Amino acid sequence: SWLSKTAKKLENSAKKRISEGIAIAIQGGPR
Repeated sequence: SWLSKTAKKLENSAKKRISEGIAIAIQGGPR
């Protein structure tokens, strides 16, 4: 969707959260 085509770039920023969500976890940075 031309509407989701501009929002896709907004969700594309979440891809960093999924990649980190497993990374950080894999690092056990926190508790």
